[PDB]
Amino acid sequence: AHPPNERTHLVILGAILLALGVALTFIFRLRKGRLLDVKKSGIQDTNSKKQSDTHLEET
Repeated sequence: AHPPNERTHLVILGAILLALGVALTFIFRLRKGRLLDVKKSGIQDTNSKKQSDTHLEET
């Protein structure tokens, strides 16, 4: 039976509590960058203009 066994509960809960933190921290660190500026693209993000920049005389 061994009545005095409350110290094992503290050591087992302690490691289990910290271990959870490592899993959350591990994903939290990698999580950064995935959303931090995904890539930012805008090929069709400019004004349209299918005309010559300048003309020689008229055209």
